[PDB]
Amino acid sequence: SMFRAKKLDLGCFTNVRVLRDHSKRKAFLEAEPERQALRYVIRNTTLPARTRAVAQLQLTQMHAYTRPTQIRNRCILGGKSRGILRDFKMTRYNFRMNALMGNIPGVKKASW
Amino acid sequence: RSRFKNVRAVEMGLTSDAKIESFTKKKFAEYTEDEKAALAHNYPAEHMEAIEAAEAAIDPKDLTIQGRLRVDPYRMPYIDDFSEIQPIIDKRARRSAPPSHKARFMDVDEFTQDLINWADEIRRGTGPTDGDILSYILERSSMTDNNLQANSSLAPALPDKVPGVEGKYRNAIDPAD
Amino acid sequence: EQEVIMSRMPRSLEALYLQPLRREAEYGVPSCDLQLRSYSIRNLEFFCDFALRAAYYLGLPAFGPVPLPRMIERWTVPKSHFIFKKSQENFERVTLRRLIQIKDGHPETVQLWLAFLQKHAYYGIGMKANVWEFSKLGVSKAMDESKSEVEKLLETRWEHLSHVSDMKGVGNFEDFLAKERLRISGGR
Amino acid sequence: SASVIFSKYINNNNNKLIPFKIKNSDLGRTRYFPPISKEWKNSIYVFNHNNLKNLPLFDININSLIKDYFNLQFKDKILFKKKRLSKVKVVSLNKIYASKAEIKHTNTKAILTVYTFNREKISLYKKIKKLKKSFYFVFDKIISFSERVILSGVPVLPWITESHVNIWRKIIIASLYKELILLRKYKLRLDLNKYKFEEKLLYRLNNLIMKYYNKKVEFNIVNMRSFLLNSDILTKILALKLKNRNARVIKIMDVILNKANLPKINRVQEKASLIKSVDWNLLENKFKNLNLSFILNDASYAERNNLSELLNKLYYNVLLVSQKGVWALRSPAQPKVSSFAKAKKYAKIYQIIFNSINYKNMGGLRLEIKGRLTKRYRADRSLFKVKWKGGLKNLDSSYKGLSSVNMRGYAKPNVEYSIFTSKRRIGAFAVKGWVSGK
Amino acid sequence: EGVPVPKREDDAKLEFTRPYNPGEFLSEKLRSDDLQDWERERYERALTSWEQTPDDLKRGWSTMIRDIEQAAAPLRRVVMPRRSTFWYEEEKDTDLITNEDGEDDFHENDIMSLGHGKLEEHREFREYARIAVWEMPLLSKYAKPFVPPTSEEVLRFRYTTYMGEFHPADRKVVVEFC
Amino acid sequence: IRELQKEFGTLGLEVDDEVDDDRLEHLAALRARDKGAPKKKRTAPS
Amino acid sequence: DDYDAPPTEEEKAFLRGLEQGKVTEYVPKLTPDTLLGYGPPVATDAALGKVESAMRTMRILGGGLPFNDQSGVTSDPTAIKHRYVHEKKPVFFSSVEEKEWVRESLDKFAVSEGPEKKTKQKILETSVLGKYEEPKYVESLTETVKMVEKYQGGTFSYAPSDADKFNKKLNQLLAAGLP
RNA sequence: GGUUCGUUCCAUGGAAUUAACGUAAACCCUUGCUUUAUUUGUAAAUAUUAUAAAGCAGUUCACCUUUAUAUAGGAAAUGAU
Ligand SMILES: [K+]
Ligand SMILES: [K+]
Ligand SMILES: [Mg+2]
Ligand SMILES: [Mg+2]
Ligand SMILES: [Mg+2]
Ligand SMILES: [Mg+2]
Repeated sequence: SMFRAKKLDLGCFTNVRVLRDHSKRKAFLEAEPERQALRYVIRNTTLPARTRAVAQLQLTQMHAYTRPTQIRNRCILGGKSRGILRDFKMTRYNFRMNALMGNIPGVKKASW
Repeated sequence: RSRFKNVRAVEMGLTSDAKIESFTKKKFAEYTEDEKAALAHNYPAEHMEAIEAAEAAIDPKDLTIQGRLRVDPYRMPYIDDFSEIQPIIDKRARRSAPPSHKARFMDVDEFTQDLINWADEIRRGTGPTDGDILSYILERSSMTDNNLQANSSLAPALPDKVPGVEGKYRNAIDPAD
Repeated sequence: EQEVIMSRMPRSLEALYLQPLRREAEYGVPSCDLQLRSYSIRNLEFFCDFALRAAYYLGLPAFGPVPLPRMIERWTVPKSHFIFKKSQENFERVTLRRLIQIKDGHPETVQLWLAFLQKHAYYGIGMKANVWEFSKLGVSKAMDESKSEVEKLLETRWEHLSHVSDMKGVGNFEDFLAKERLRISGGR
Repeated sequence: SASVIFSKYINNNNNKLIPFKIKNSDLGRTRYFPPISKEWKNSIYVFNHNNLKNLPLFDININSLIKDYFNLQFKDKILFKKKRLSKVKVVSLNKIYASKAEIKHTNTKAILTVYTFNREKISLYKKIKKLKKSFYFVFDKIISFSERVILSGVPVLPWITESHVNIWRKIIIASLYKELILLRKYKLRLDLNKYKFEEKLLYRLNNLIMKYYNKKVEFNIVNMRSFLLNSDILTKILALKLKNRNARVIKIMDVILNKANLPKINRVQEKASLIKSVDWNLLENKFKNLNLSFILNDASYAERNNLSELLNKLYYNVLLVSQKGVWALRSPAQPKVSSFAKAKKYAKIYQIIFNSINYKNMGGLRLEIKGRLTKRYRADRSLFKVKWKGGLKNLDSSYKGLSSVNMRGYAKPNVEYSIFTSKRRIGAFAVKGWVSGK
Repeated sequence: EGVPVPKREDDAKLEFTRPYNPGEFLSEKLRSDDLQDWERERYERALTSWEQTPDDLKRGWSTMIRDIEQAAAPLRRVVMPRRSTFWYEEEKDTDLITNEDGEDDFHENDIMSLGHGKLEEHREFREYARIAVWEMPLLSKYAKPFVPPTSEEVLRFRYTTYMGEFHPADRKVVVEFC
Repeated sequence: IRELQKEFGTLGLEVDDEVDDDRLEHLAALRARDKGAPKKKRTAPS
Repeated sequence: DDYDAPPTEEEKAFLRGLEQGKVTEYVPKLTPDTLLGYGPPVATDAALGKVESAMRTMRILGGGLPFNDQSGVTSDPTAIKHRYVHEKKPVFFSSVEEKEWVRESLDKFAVSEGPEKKTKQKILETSVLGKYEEPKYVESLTETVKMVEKYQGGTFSYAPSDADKFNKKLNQLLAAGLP
């Protein structure tokens, strides 16, 4: 909740979990270098054992929003998390409806 | 080593460069002194600069060795100089000044003064004619922008009778009903 | 005040009704490879003819348009948002592209050609150019001596930029460009 | 000498020579290639697709701005109109209707096309035009007359300053206040309707849309003479009519179809096929050897050397007074135009241009209304009405057998489909509309 | 706050409630209610001047403003919508109500939206034809001939451009030498 | 639309928010027939 | 009886002139200056390619919009005044006419003629001269700090601020794991 | 009543004449051929793989059979293609 901006800054389809996933994307952007440093000290077997253990503990205390594995694309029109296409940021269905109306540039019904 | 073939040049009897020069000077001769003056008298200065640079760039030998007629689907279906911008077949021109950011719609005071100013312009240029009143309703600006004529983004209208659309309709509504 | 009977029309106007002329390359060393792409074929073929006519006036021997392989993406999606799965349909996005390669082109002249195409670019077409150029050893010193040359050319161009005295919103100059460039490109 | 790195790119010359082959086969006329902007709403290509994934969403936001932009109206206090307050929300049909926007993208700017049916101008122009000429004729006298008595002695001068003009003007306003505020009303409402299409008010909308594409947007607003020539504007109008509870659904559809005028046709000739025969008038078949070294070399005509003489025989030339005559020029601030631009007659060019355009005439019309449209406030069942006039066929291919170019792989190039969703006080309904062209 | 209430305070007062002729108008302002004294001499000089004018002219002025009211009469006349109307069936702005006759007749002076796409395409072809006939030839005045590299120019660099786009791959430089 | 209204509001132009004006119309209808929302509770239940 | 007279022929001729348009003038104009700003920003030996890479840098400072000197001179004066005064960031104008229009729109708003001397040097320092920070060669694998700076210097993914966050945390970890 | 892959076509009916959708046509891939283009693909090349824009092509011609004389059909590695 501390990562949710007090003023909404989303122009797409807003949802309880779209705000949740948008907050994780902003938190990871702010703490990716700090996180890469810890992940480097841990995997660096040339450092002292204590140094690697300190970084290994600090990486466990970082908030969950800072983990990139918790970022899952969503549909900017419907807000689902299943069936999303990276090239369009939409579900397979909203891609079909917009593709047939001509709202996705370059896409056309395939036949060969 | 050349970029094209000679099969199409030898057939016409242009195997030697001496004969190619005769064909060029005979078919693609350059403008004479008389035609340059006449051509320069009708077009303005800037246009003549493009014509002079064109005949200096495009050499007649290329037209004789590789000059081919255009049969693409994108070629222009008619001949025209394209020197000026035409009413219907060209994009509307944008020659006006930019709008004023501080301009506002006239109030009763400002509106009356302008209406008085318009009466003086048409009078200093019987009473106002139908053409003047028609211009006041459609051209006279009602904003405090010194009677500006901004650029219209409205696409050019079509002819009063579009070829291919005229003569095919008949209004069903009869004013007698 | 007499009437003159023009024997013909200006060559600039006649050349518009002939196929685009082409200069001949004496050596054939590629100086630029312009690749044009679009999702339609009609605007791609039109602008490729326009690009060849510009290369002729500049004295650049152009070659092409070479039809490069089509880039075809494919997606199969269910026709129904809910359960129905035995009914799907295929979609695609075919990218049509052409290649115009210039040979024996002067480096500066090739940049006027590219500058001209960008100013008069046709909508719906994406373009990418690879420029080649020969240079001598000692690039470090060459780029330091040309400083005074570029400064003179920019004397009249500095007017485009303007900022308050000691611009503070920028902060670290280099970090500003690196981060402002990402914001312009949308992430990368 | 030269460099070795340079020589390593000269030897790589295994090019194929341009043969200039002579065609020996007959060529047909190419298909009608419909415009590119009519296949996808956004005509764009970019190498970085980050500028390509948000377009579907922006189209919704942009269309909302444009819809609300064209609905701007003065405040009742500006025009001094007495607002008639009421709880009910009035539906306004006499405004500017707009269709979905089509955007042509470059790396430098974006051209936003939108078809509009200006219904407010039809009313304002006729209403203000009722003010007879005597108004402006008499108003001029008051100006001159007033200057003879107020700004002059009893029966431009250096003894008339603005301080006196102010008082001289207020006297006119005090006597014609009820008349000036009237003319000012229609004058401002008409000018507002006019500036919506000019840069006076569009430069502000540009600042609002420019924030979505990060490029200056140029507007190309096309004024439609009839609201039936665009499906988007049609389903919008029909939807506003049906939103009222007391709206007669079937009756409204019949009035719209009655307004649709279809051209006269011969059913037997339209549905008649075409026999494929070589067209020797096509420039491809007339000259099977396109090289000028062969055409201009005294092939058929006697001394047609000049390339222009050849072109004048093929194309229509405007520079000539006689179509197959000669180009005779005249030999011995103002606008910079040729001395013959005024004599040019674009009478047959309009025929060439507009005859090369397909799908101009309205061919067919189809309307569908589906949803909760009953008049009573209860849980009745959904309705579904369908009306049509003409046909949505692609005559060029279904009957003549010519080859067409389908849009997006499956769609006919001559039909426009648009859907508009609304809601009554009892539920939601939709209005679908098809419009075909001949 | 709370349940919103209608903003009933919305109106604009008219500067004049009834037409004041030059005589009455100047009299009201000269009553010294709210006005600068150095300006009253102007109004006072105007009032006395108006009074000095003949009587018939004053009468002519009255008739000169009555006809204007007669000329503006058809503009403020409220028009009744047609019995079977389509556009003004629910329009409550009486200013826009018109006779509605012939407002939907097709005069064969417009094509479908699909045609405008092909017409606008022609306006674009004329734009490029205009450039290729008048602006392209000027490119030849600034063109430079190609000179082959000398024995010292041994490096061959490559630079990438995306023609107005920002792409992460336009920063790479490739060099090749023998 | 709010930034559209604030942009042209300086010129004296107005435009209704059909989306928001409809939302408010719906809420007013609920309160009319006694279906609106209860009073927000600001304290724990006790 | 109230009837609207048909549009007079004079009226039609007047309306067609406004709707269809009029025969206006077109003056060709093309020079290397009218093309400057649209050219390819390549670090070639030709000064034209270097001037374009400098113009590109000024557009990134001024907001990042493309160089468009053919779509008008208007802009958003309020947004420019905010960026120029409150945010204190540069502003790029595609033409002097665009700069004068902003002065007229705003009341009592001044803009500098050009960038300061320092800003001119920073633009040429990297985008034209191409001065970099050569990543040194680290021999020992135990030089954690030196080796991190090496990789950071050889990749544009790590902005100067990103390397700061990385180095701040790294130095903290190396310090805590010592006696 | 015939005929057709087919409400296809023909003939016919003391009742029919037409419209829309589906159908059909057209479209996409594929096959042969023509023209265009030649790099980042092609051994060479006097241009033939590949690449991809447009155009043409079939049940077309020949043979055989053929109702009510109106609309047709068959033969299939040993006619052409
Ligand atoms: K770095
Ligand atoms: K082939
Ligand atoms: Mg309750
Ligand atoms: Mg029958
Ligand atoms: Mg079918
Ligand atoms: Mg090669």
